[PDB]
Amino acid sequence: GSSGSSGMLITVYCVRRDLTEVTFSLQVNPDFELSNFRVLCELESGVPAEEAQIVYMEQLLTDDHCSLGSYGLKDGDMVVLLQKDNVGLRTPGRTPSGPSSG
Repeated sequence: GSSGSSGMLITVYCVRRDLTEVTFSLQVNPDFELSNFRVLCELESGVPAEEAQIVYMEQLLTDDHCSLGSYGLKDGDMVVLLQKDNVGLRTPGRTPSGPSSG
């Protein structure tokens, strides 16, 4: 089919992952939103973009709106993936309203 033309290698390094730690590479563009890079790492590693972190330059990237090229990502760069906890596994919380009548 087709491949593309321009792109940059982005190495990801998972840590926590609930005891797993995985290391894989990805091929994206410099004009690719961070969120996009997450969905990818979320497709490879599996970590949820929501609970998917991206560390670069020693500083944690806290912007999904920002892009890769913007931050300063080039072909042959490496990043660390940190998995958070937001599965909220504490009883099935879900109930409608109803003050009157009890």
